[PDB]
Amino acid sequence: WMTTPWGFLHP
Amino acid sequence: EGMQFDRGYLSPYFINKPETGAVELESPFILLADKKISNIREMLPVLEAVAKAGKPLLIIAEDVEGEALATLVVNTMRGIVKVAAVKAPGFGDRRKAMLQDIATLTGGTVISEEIGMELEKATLEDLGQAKRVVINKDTTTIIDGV
Repeated sequence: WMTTPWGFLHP
Repeated sequence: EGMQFDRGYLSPYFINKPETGAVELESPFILLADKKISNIREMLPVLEAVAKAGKPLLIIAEDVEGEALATLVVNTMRGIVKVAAVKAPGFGDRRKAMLQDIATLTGGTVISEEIGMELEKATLEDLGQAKRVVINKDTTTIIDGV
């Protein structure tokens, strides 16, 4: 899972 | 004007009112999609724009499953976003007609894949709005839509 620069955690 | 249909939350984890077991979003944006959402990637743009705007989001679609559903739940728990998802009311042609009704009631625009619309290209102007939204296990109630 990654984390967008704005903090959204996703696969 | 307001509306109500027999479609409950797609996950009990969208609940934000433990005591009653309901979901209540205040002044939220409303996304209307005529497709099934399984990959969150195509959602990031609209989600970011809504998160940055500081408003909750109600998603009405064919379905929201897999990783998609899971990331929405985990990031609402983490306070990055605040969203709730339910399936569109009815079936077949009736579903399309009702989805369009909600759009008109809330000033939103149905992101129809049939006519070739891309969710990645969805904007805030395409989202609907209302004063309040209440969701429980069996129903969804839209209160005073724009």
